[PDB]
Amino acid sequence: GVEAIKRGTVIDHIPAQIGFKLLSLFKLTETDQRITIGLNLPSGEMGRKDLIKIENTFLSEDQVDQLALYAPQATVNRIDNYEVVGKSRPSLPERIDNVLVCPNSNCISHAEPVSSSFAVRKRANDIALKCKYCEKEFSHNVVLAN
Amino acid sequence: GVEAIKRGTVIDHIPAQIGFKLLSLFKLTETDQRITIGLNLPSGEMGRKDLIKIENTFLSEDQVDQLALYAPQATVNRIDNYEVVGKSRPSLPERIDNVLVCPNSNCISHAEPVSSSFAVRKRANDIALKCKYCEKEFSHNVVLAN
Amino acid sequence: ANPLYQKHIISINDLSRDDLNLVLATAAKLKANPQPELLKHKVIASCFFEASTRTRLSFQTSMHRLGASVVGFSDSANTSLGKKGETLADTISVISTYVDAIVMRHPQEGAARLATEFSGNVPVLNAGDGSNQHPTQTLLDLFTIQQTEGRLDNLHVAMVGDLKYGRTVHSLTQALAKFDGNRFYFIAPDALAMPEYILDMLDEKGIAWSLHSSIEEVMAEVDILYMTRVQKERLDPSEYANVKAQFVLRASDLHNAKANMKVLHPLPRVDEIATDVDKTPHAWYFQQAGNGIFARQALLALVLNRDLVL
Amino acid sequence: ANPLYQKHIISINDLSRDDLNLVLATAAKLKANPQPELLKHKVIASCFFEASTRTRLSFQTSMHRLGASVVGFSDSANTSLGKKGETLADTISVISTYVDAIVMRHPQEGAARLATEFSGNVPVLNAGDGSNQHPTQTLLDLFTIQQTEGRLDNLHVAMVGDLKYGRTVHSLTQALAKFDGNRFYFIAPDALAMPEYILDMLDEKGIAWSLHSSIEEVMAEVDILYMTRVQKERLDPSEYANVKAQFVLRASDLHNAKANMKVLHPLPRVDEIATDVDKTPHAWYFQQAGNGIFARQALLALVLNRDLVL
Amino acid sequence: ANPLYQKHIISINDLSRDDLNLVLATAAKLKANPQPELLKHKVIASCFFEASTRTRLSFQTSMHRLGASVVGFSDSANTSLGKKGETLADTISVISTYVDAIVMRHPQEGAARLATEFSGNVPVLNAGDGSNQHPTQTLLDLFTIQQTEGRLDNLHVAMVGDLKYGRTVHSLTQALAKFDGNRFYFIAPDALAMPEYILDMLDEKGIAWSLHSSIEEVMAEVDILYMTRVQKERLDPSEYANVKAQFVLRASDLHNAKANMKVLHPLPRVDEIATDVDKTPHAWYFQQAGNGIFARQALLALVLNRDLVL
Amino acid sequence: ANPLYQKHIISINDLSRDDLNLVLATAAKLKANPQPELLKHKVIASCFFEASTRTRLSFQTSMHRLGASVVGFSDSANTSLGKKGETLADTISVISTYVDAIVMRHPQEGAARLATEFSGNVPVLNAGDGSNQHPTQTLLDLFTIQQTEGRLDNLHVAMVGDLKYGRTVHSLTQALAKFDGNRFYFIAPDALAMPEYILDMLDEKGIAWSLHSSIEEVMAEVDILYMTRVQKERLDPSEYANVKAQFVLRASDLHNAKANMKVLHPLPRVDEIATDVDKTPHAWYFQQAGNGIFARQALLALVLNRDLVL
Ligand SMILES: [Zn+2]
Ligand SMILES: [Zn+2]
Repeated sequence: GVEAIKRGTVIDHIPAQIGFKLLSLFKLTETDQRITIGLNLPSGEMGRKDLIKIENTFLSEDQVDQLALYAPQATVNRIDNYEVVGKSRPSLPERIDNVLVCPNSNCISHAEPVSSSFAVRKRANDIALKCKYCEKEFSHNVVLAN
Repeated sequence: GVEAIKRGTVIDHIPAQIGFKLLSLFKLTETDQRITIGLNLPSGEMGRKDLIKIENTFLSEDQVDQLALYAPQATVNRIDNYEVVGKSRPSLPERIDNVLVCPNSNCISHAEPVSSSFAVRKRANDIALKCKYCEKEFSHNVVLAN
Repeated sequence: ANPLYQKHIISINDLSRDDLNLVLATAAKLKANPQPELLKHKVIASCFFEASTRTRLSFQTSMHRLGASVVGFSDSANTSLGKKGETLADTISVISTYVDAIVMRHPQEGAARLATEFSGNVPVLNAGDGSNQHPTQTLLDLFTIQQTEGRLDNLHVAMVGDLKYGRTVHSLTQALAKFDGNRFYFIAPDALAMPEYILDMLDEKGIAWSLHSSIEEVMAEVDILYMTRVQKERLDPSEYANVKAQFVLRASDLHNAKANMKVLHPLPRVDEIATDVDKTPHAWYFQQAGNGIFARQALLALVLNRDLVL
Repeated sequence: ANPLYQKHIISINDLSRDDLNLVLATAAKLKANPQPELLKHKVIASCFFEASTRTRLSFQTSMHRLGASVVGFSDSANTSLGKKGETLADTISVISTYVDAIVMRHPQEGAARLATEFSGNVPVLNAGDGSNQHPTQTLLDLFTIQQTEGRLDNLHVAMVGDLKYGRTVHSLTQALAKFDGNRFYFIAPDALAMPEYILDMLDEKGIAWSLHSSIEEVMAEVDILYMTRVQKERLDPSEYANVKAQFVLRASDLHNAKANMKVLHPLPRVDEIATDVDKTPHAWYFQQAGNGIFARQALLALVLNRDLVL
Repeated sequence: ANPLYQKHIISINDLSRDDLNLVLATAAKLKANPQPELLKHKVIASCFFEASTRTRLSFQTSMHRLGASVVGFSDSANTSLGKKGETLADTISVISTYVDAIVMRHPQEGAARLATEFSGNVPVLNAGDGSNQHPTQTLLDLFTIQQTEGRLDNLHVAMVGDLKYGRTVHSLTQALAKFDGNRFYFIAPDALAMPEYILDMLDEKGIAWSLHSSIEEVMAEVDILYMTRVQKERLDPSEYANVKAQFVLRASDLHNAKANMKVLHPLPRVDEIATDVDKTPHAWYFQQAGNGIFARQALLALVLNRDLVL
Repeated sequence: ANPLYQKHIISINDLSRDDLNLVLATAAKLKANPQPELLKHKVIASCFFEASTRTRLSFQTSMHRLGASVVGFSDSANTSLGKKGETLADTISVISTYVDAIVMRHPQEGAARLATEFSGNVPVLNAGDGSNQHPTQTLLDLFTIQQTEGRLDNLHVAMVGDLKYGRTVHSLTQALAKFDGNRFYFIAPDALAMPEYILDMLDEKGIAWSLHSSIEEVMAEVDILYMTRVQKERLDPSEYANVKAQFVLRASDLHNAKANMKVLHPLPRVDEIATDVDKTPHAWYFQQAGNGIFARQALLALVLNRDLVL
């Protein structure tokens, strides 16, 4: 582990080989405040974890849920003046935006200045992501792969 | 700070907004070794920097010089026991493979299973980078503009 | 302001049984009494990027039957600025600056809904987007079911042919699965069988379906025989040309048919309904084709008129 | 009989500041108050031998917005009698026997003026002839300058892109060089620099111009940023893809821009104005595209109506 | 005289285990000790009515490596060929007048066996006739398996990809079904599955086969892994893409593979064998393609030479 | 072993003054004393992905004059080639399995050097790869200048035409810049001018060059006059045509020319060398084209033969 910041978010127990993806996908990095990332630590169970701390930033509410497909057992801590004023895990959002790519290639998504939007359904088993545009449904495996 | 390792490499003095870029390009993160990245660190001593530390990992020669188009003023330093066993600064290499993309849209590099290679020639007021394949020379500004 | 006014009409899936019904009701009305000037001084885009006979001439004739003016195009080869850099987004941006409504057929799924994000408050009407939606077809298929059968509840409807890639047989099931008492006989090549999702949906609402292998296997139960176009290209020549007596219809077959039964086809056809089916009283696809006008009229009337007090 | 009645509208170069102004005035009027039946019972030819989106759908929508009927074609592949022996002369001879006005886009320079000698007293309207003229575009570019800026005198206008082959950036200079106090910043590749003749003309009237190399070099002086389309094909791939930061616009650039500044583009675009420029309040090309309708309306109103007492 | 001297080679179903052996035998001799003037003074037509340049470059190279002259064409695009009323029968009747052997590839089934009716004493080698045969490909594949595996009896061969439309997997299963103790693993989506006629055949000749869900369950066991081009266009865009996992091979997967195991592909390979596989000792599809020279050579040598001494 | 044995030949920039000499040397020997069975038993693929029949007819003739077999294609029109997912890398990997040398011309830059990564031990000769290299043309031009001028040092060479896009003038200026005392005269419109990278290079290696306005000021001085195809389509119709005088060569002009002077053109020649020039002792562009056989021969001989004895 690594210790204390004040007034910032700390997302702990990211899987391992996932913490960077969250830094990339969710563009958390494009900030002015100190970010610190521990990759391949321990300090809280299941052996492997990355950890990310972004000071003076708070990932208000649907931004935490957007982590659920990648770090569903992550814990997101709201810190103020060296203490955890709150902790929430991610929950499955009704819709995942901007980061996925439609598996179907005759989909209009692929050529246009539109962001992706996938509605989400079924939980902690298969999850089917349906496209905003072509309306086809896919297993999250397929969407979260090639 | 982001500092006390008993062994490894510490890329100090990375210009701000570049450490993430560096972890992306050079693929520093795909490893199951402890990495501590510090971004937008105080760094008054040199403006505002980033800092990356990988334990039990030593970037040799070729690698530090590959950082030269990105963070030309950074400081690699190795650690073999709990103290700074060496110092290194990026020197502009003769060639830069794998990372840059060719500006030429009719260059074959664009759809084939091949890695880009550019040769480096610091000429006059920039570096010119000639592509392996199409043999066209472009200023690093164009190449990096992407 | 009626419940469809200035609405976009992209997917059947976005319309309620309530809306579906107001569309059929209006169609019926307009069919009984022509209102030649309802849409006077409106200008409507026909944008067929993929080009197409009955849906294009059907909608343009609807626009004329109601008074509107049409500007437009057809394509698949070329005609005007759009293939590189003129994005559909940019094309809709500029055309929604010109007309009062856009009807568009396009090859790529999702195109009319993308259009919806660039047309300001100009509604767009999906004339088909890829293999996805064609809600307009469906509205005339339901008006021809309601009009020959009197209802849209408690019917025995068979789907025959390519039930796998068929854009229309998918939406038509979606829609009929919004009214009570419908039983669905599915007579496709198993190679071209109904997708699982549609059957999963159908299982949810407790709706009865079943696979079948001869049209003759059910040609005594059925009120609607929906006939779809197989496309040669997908199957092997020796594959398609096989299968005992095929999935085609010949008048002979119609011999034990209920009197009220109607054979429907979304059109075009090539071998699947023999010419002899045509002079039988069950034959109803050119009629259905005709009903495209009033159903089409109904939609342009409702999207573009605050309340139709017809 | 207004000063443009039954006139042909072939070159900007044949119109006075006086005429240009009556066109803009009328546009403005029609824009404030629709006259849906002004051109009732007129039939207008759309002849696009070279075919084209916004100018074609813009003019046909104008004809409809005013009451006229359209007959016509688009081409570049084929469609009807004309490639051998059917001379444009013979085609105009016969079409001016049918309609009340011809609007034509053609690939060869001089085509609308040649048309003028075969249309009897049916006016012809140049929708673009080769690399030469496109006076209609220009009229909406000046209506969008007058409409966003309040005047057409004493402006700082930059032309960016291909200032060499650009048909529109040529005419637009021609026209603006008929009003006082305009300064012209020219930001092209030197390879694609403004022709000498246009600069010689500009030197004659004591009008101030200057070459520039960054849009950022003047993006603090300018009221109009006219953005033109470079065409890949002309330049070498490694030639175009070079040049430091290119001649494209990104929203970042707009950071020191005057509030009143507007970015205009004749359309189509491909990379030159990034999508982020779009949600900025400076972005005005889809608007300009829209203004094509009223400007277009204005011209058909004036050419075909003895006096418009609007 | 040799058993294949002057024999037409049209289908694998026509050749015997012995014929097969003799051709694989000679392929080996010629690969070891070249015979560059064996077929000096012979001219072979290489008639590719349908263009398919790897089979063709292979065959003409083979013909040149034995001393022969080649005449022919590469149509599909078109020459003065395949049209207006000239039949294949009158075409084959004329070229057989010219050449010593006809190598021909045709778009339609049955064409080389039709060629055979009109070719007089000139032998016809089938280089593919629609979805039906391609013996010469099966032959190189058998020599590749025999060279890498030392045997054509008693092997574990997995068949992956579209086994429905795979004319290559279908002949290799029937060729291999002539030798003994071979176990077949079919790994296709249920949609692109190995036909019943094949499976009948197998069960009838007493051979062990099993359908499997992943390359993965088979890998430990396999000797030959024959990949196949999935026709992306033979499934829905969303259907190809949607699997769960997929049917693509990457180097990782091969970690459990036997030292003797090879990956074989008829090529073009596009999505289905990841380029990291190429660096593996297992990847062998280029070397397979290469064996196309020796098996093809072999053929022409046995068909054109009475008593080949080697 | 010879310095070019088994070397790929991709760019002039890769060859040395010595390599150049050795190739021009051998061209001369072979032109004098033919070697018709030198390359007996070799097969060379001649892969023209882009069709360009004079370079191709030359190369295949050369291959035949040394005893070799040729296999290949002439695509651009199309065969089963260059498309649907087959990469050039998997294409080169298969043909290198077949042939002894790959001669290839490709539409895109860098392709022959990419070919080189996948061709194993098989040598790749570049017959042009987009706007980048064409060594084999530069080589015949150098042997033509060496044969007519007796020397490759110390000459007065004028370069006329489009020097901007001239991939031929660019390599001959870099090849010639390896020998000494050469003076270059560039005579282009300022629009189709000799690039700065070239000029840098020259000034850097200490060489005298000057831009001139007319062929006319140079004529008295010149040794080689190398004409170039102006791409009429790389300028405006009115821009090509408008000069004052032009950049076309007619016999009249040659009256002041030296007895040793030759006019050289890579061909196609269309507007730029008047046919009366052909009757002149100076015209030498057909004879140049002819030297294409010997320089090209030379190449294959040195690349494929260890110790060539002559
Ligand atoms: Zn989609
Ligand atoms: Zn390149």
